[PDB]
Amino acid sequence: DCTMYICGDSTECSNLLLQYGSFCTQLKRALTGIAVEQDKNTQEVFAQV
Amino acid sequence: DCTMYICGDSTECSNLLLQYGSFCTQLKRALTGIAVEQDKNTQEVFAQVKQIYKTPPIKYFGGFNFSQILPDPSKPSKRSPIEDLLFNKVTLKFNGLTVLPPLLTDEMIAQYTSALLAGTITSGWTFGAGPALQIPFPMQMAYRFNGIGVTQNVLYENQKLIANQFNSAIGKIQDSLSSTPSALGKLQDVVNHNAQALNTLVKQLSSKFGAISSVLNDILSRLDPPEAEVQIDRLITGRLQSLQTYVTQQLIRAAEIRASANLAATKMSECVLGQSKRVDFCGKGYHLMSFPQSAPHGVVFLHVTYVPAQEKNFTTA
Amino acid sequence: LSRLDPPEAEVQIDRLITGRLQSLQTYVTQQLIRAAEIRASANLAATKMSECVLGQSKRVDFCGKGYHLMSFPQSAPHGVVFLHVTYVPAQEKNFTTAPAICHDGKAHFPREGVFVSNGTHWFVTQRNFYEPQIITTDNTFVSGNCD
Amino acid sequence: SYTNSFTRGVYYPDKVFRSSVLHSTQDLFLPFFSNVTWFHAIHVDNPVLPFNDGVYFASTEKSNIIRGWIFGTTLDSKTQSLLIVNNATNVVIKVCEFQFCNDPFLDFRVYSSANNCTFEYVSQPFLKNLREFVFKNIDGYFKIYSKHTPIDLPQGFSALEPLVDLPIGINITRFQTLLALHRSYLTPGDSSSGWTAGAAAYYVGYLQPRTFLLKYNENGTITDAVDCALDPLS
Amino acid sequence: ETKCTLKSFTVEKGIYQTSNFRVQPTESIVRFPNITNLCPFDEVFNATRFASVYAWNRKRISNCVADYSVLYNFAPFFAFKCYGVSPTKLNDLCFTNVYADSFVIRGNEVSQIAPGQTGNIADYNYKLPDDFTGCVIAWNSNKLDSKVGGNYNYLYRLFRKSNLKPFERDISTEIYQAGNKPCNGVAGFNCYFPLRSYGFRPTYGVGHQPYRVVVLSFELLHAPATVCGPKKSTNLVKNKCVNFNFNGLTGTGVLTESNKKFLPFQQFGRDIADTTDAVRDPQTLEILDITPCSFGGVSVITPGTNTSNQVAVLYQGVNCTEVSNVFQTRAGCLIGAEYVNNSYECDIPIGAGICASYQTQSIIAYTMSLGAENSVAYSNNSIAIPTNFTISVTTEILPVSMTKTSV
Ligand SMILES: *[C@@H]1O[C@H](CO)[C@@H](O)[C@H](O)[C@H]1NC(C)=O
Ligand SMILES: *[C@@H]1O[C@H](CO)[C@@H](O)[C@H](O)[C@H]1NC(C)=O
Ligand SMILES: *[C@@H]1O[C@H](CO)[C@@H](O)[C@H](O)[C@H]1NC(C)=O
Ligand SMILES: *[C@@H]1O[C@H](CO)[C@@H](O)[C@H](O)[C@H]1NC(C)=O
Ligand SMILES: *[C@@H]1O[C@H](CO)[C@@H](O)[C@H](O)[C@H]1NC(C)=O
Ligand SMILES: *[C@@H]1O[C@H](CO)[C@@H](O)[C@H](O)[C@H]1NC(C)=O
Ligand SMILES: *[C@@H]1O[C@H](CO)[C@@H](O)[C@H](O)[C@H]1NC(C)=O
Ligand SMILES: *[C@@H]1O[C@H](CO)[C@@H](O)[C@H](O)[C@H]1NC(C)=O
Ligand SMILES: *[C@@H]1O[C@H](CO)[C@@H](O)[C@H](O)[C@H]1NC(C)=O
Ligand SMILES: *[C@@H]1O[C@H](CO)[C@@H](O)[C@H](O)[C@H]1NC(C)=O
Repeated sequence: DCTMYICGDSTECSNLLLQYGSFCTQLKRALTGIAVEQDKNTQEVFAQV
Repeated sequence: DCTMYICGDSTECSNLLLQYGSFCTQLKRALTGIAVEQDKNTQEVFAQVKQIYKTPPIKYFGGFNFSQILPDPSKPSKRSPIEDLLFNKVTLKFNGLTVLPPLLTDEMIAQYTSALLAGTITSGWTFGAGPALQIPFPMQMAYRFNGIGVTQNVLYENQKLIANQFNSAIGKIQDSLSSTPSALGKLQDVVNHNAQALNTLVKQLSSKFGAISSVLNDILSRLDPPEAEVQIDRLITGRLQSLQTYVTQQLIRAAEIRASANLAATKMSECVLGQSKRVDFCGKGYHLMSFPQSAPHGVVFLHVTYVPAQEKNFTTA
Repeated sequence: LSRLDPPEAEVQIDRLITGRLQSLQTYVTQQLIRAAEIRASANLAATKMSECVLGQSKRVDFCGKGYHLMSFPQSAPHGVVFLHVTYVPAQEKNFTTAPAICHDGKAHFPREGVFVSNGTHWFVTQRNFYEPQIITTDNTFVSGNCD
Repeated sequence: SYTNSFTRGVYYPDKVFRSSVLHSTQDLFLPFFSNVTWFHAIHVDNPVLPFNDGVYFASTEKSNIIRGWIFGTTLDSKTQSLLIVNNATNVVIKVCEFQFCNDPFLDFRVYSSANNCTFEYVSQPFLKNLREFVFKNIDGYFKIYSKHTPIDLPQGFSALEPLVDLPIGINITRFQTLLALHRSYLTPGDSSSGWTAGAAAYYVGYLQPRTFLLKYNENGTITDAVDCALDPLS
Repeated sequence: ETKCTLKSFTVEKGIYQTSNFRVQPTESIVRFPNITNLCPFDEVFNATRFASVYAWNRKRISNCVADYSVLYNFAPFFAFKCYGVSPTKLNDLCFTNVYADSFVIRGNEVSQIAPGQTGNIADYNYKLPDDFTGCVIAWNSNKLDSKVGGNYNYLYRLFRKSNLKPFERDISTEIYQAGNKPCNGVAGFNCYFPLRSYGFRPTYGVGHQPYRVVVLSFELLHAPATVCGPKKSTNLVKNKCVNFNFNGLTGTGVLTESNKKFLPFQQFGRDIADTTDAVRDPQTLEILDITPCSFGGVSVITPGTNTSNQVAVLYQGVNCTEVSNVFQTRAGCLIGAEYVNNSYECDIPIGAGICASYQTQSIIAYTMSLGAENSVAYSNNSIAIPTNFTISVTTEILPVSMTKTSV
């Protein structure tokens, strides 16, 4: 979570972090994609039957 | 465009951009290398055949019906009804971001698919291992049944039933590909990724990256030149980082597409251009033959499988 | 470090270090991507070495275009070249083909090969070489009548 | 009283055109399903109304019941306050420093004792007859949004279109409505002038800094807008 | 250009990208509204009669266009001085308050109206601040403010207890106590009236003629600067990429006619990618679409310096109607090559199924051929049986290791 990793208990830091752009929006999306892909690799080898 | 994406119609911005280094001649080089690599993956699977084969005018192969996979001369685009159904389901220069069209259009890939279909129907598997040899379709099916251990008598006697089953399967292919639109996801999500990759660069241009404004016309009109140089430098650094992460994502996705294309070409060579003894590499069950179909960003293999059923208990020794 | 004082030249050195680290991280990422590519290529090459040189495979174009017989490896400072020996048919000829032969009320099917006819004659052959042989019981089997 | 603002309190965040797209913006909006105050049975006290994040004023007056509005800091001597009066064919907006009574009335003509200012701002007069107004003050601009839509507050959807802008920066912390009646009352201290007239009701709802996702159609009209901090689906 | 891009002298055969094609804008048009308000300078300069110096009037201007065009009001000015602000640069500056003070004084008294002056008019009638930022305009008005019988309508204060503060106005007519007793408010010895008359006459000298002096006080209190002079007024260029500065919104591109209707209050317009593609003209109510002109990338297709030097140019992703056989393709537009109608083997990839080569002569361009044509006779009673065998060799090269490096 970039809001907590980059800004530790700070409101102005969180307001200035959104000014950078949508970096976290794509970072968390790539992380969720990696998670779903890792959750899918377990069903292509063990769940063949 | 490494000069236009970072600098918007500005001369001093372009003069200051070359101070960072050789990144503009490196990111564009990586992008054109990715483009050339993507232009090669289309010729490793569809361009495997050397000579284009055609379908004979007599539409009688022995009892089977290939109307849904052979191209229809009635429509302007010479494709099959299955390809026309698959084409109607894949939903497809801003700030210096262009989209280069591929070399092989949707017509040449269709011609390659039709040639492969003609080779695998009329010639069998000899078209992919040397000169084409004429052979009837029932005798090719008998060869394919004998290759797995089944005798040719069950086909030479019960041929009408197998023909009707194949026709019903070809007919139900379209009904199965019509419902559940989530099946054609592997060809769309990546394109959606492009929609999340080509539009995310212009979306981040509105961010000032710490500067006063996002456009250069306001910075070069409000602030003074000597003190606004740090703001332009920070903007250029932010845009360079946002382009470098995009180039990295594009490299990763290009490697993934290359791996997928190599796998698809291997399956095309080991399933369409001959019969393989592999278990689930050419479909689950006992593979007999495979028919390829083109798609704007992929290939769909239809594998014919012989499955036993209605077994009974017996004593063995 | 000679024109400006360290307390007044700290930001310049900081920016230089940041730029050099940013330029080196991209090189490290490119090296990682190319190393993954080379690893995949080496795995494919080892698979081809194991399935083409150390034995014969029934795959179509995995050990050469055509009918694979054998493969010879050759080294190279950064790779390996496989020389695949391929058997290709040629000089084919047209013949008349038939599924089975009905004799004495029984439909006999060939064991290996098929029936070729060149005009008022019938022989048994294989699927890769023309060898006319008389239709005998050794290479044929009865499986019912021609009904 | 207290009413529920189901799906009203939306306005145009900027003067831009969009064609069948979606825009998520973090602005000062009225939260949906909020508990607004409905002062309908208060027929002339409680003159302490803050102006922290703006004012959402909903009216269902028959015809010419409200005469205008007041926006000041403390309504005392030497206090920058803007008075807006909407006549039959003319509207006046005057910012000045003067003391006001508990309930400035109009029927009257001179609210305070002395008004010595030279400010000039004339525009088009503003006033099944729902009238929505959104008042905000940001970046030295006192922005007002007005909308006249037919029909208390229904389940329909109607945006607030910006019409005029006024560059002025004042720490406004007051809010007073201007009622119109027939009987004369010149005493400023006597806050009792209840007279039988039409339906008079002024809704009061405070705005909040929230993020809203709006959908712009092909014509460029706000037809749907959802919040992000009232439901998991939203 | 290809040799400079690749940093070499013997280029190979193929297509290489060198730079990008950009059309430079010719003109730069700016469009603002014609006029909304205007400073009533015709009232403070062409009035029927001005006020006295002891009762000078002050008119506040805060919602008008500060158009400084005082030239058409008696251009032969007698004393046109500026303090703190340049004369010609004042027309392009915004301020908070535009207070204008006007009064009539003598000819030799115009020097006292200045920061840091001593006299009767400066100390007892009208005082200017030390750090005054403004302008002082004075012109002769003897024909208007003087009669044969004496124009005693203008009065001035001659005696006062103390000096006036800057920008102070005092209209008191109390008897000045010059002696020891206050005189109980009567006129007598050591009891003089503060105000004195002028009595302008047309036969007076240049130093005694009446001069209408107006003071333009300027101050900035960190206000939004509501007042502002005229900006610009240009025409509307069509079918050409120019530089537009519409109401602060700056950009470069073509302004084409559209058919979409906007809202009465909406003027700007953005797409889904936050790109300005529509802006309303401030001159007339009409919406136009912002579309860039010819833009793309140039690529040089060369057969290699080993064979020849004739190259071809290719503009990718842009039509070549605007700014050597020109031919339009689906992947761009190439010049320097001729489109051949016989399909050969593809040599140099271009796009959309077109490839270039060297015929041997000049660069050609032809649709790539996917192979030959061979249709076998499919029959249910015919087969092809091989007779001869061929032992061929196939090369397959694959990398294994890489260059182990470290930093
Ligand atoms: C093949 O199927 C199509 C429809 O699926 C039908 O129109 C056509 O008549 C069929 N042909 C044969 C020979 O059965
Ligand atoms: C064989 O018998 C078992 C029980 O003995 C039964 O469960 C099974 O279904 C039988 N096989 C078939 C093919 O019915
Ligand atoms: C077999 O006959 C067809 C036409 O009857 C001909 O095109 C083909 O070349 C023949 N086969 C050979 C091997 O010549
Ligand atoms: C057919 O081939 C056989 C080979 O044994 C040969 O004896 C016979 O003469 C041939 N007949 C014709 C008509 O060519
Ligand atoms: C609104 O608030 C009032 C008092 O603050 C309360 O009595 C009323 O129940 C509230 N309404 C809702 C819908 O919560
Ligand atoms: C008050 O309303 C009348 C019309 O009834 C209008 O003529 C007049 O101008 C208005 N006064 C102001 C100050 O707007
Ligand atoms: C400016 O003048 C033009 C030409 O008469 C006119 O068409 C336009 O409406 C004017 N602008 C405004 C805002 O009235
Ligand atoms: C010139 O060199 C290039 C480099 O590969 C080669 O392709 C071409 O055939 C050469 N031409 C001649 C005439 O040797
Ligand atoms: C380029 O412009 C010409 C001129 O009208 C037109 O015929 C052609 O279709 C255009 N090319 C494309 C790709 O639209
Ligand atoms: C190709 O054909 C077109 C039209 O038939 C003609 O204009 C053109 O000159 C031809 N190209 C060549 C190289 O002959």
